[PDB]
Amino acid sequence: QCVKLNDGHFMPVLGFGTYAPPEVPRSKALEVTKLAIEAGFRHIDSAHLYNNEEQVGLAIRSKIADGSVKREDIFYTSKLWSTFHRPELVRPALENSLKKAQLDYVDLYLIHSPMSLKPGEELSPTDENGKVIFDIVDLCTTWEAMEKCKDAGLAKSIGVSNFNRRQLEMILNKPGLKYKPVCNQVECHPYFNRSKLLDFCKSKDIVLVAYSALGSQRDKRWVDPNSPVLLEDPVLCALAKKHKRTPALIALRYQLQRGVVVLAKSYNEQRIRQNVQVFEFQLTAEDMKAIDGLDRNLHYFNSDSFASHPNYPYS
Ligand SMILES: NC(=O)c1ccc[n+]([C@@H]2O[C@H](COP(=O)([O-])OP(=O)(O)OC[C@H]3O[C@@H](n4cnc5c(N)ncnc54)[C@H](OP(=O)(O)O)[C@@H]3O)[C@@H](O)[C@H]2O)c1
Ligand SMILES: O=C(O)c1cccc(Nc2ccc(C(F)(F)F)cc2)c1
Repeated sequence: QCVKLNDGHFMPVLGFGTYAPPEVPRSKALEVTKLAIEAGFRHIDSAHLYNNEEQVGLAIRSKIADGSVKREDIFYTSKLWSTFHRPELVRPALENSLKKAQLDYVDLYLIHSPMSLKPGEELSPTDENGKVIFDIVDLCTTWEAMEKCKDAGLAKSIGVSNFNRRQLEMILNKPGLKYKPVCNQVECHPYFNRSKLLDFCKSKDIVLVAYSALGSQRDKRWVDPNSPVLLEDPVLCALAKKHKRTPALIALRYQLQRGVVVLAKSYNEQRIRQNVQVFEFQLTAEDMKAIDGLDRNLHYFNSDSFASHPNYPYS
């Protein structure tokens, strides 16, 4: 149940999303990651921004220890945050992630966002007016530092996240390119199916990875309350009675049947165990056709703050 990445490695088409708001106890990330694995999840998705790589990496040591899994069975992903885009900060940032999670290597290291921010440790640099500070960085140099990380062995694979077609091409069409990005993790759901972006990636043998596939966690910090609730859509709810599953299962299945590796975030035991049931049924071609027409180019992560960035993925 994996896809072959363009570098020879295999990615499990079902990933577990480990992000949770700060007000949530960090101990939960540890617990739920154990649950997730016990449920069947082998693909695990993290980042330095999440502030949970210590607990996630811990939960993996636990499952390898008790004999539930070996390291070669677990697909672990981390992300270089926007404040470490400068070439000299890439590897040290990676090693930092590797340390917290106490791992030798990460199966996948991505560029979290193309929107570079002020170099430093603070993850949200703000001027004296409380405005987020940007930084100008040639993302092609950042990718070079990522390629050195794959050769250095610290990362089995490298890809991008929140990259639009343009920025993506800047990589592919970059001189002396050693490794194409294996994938591009972006927001993707029936209200925002990235039909066109997905098409482009496939021609380049790159894998679109979908986040917010279940409508997002709807944080009050980026998500507008007046936006539609994905898992309450008439078409999805109706198809759910048809196949006698759940709207979340329909959303996830939708992604699988069209060549998209999809992430599912859940800190609830029974909703984690339910999410793996995505492999137990299949929507019809007409169902796929019906869902394909749910797109309203609606991305839940809506910060007009970043819109002012020259690398703002959307335009
Ligand atoms: N690259 C990026 O910029 C980026 C941005 C956002 C997210 N991501 C990644 O994508 C992962 C998931 O995306 P997401 O953060 O928006 O979470 P999500 O996949 O969109 O799902 C969000 C909500 O869905 C609920 N849910 C999950 N399974 C369900 C089920 N079977 N039935 C009903 N409800 C269910 C969860 O509630 P409960 O938890 O209470 O079950 C969760 O709060 C994240 O963990 C993160 O790793 C990446
Ligand atoms: O990964 C998480 O779970 C996560 C959680 C909180 C915030 C972000 N930040 C973010 C930054 C830029 C973009 C984008 F896409 F606009 F560039 C989208 C999200 C990601």
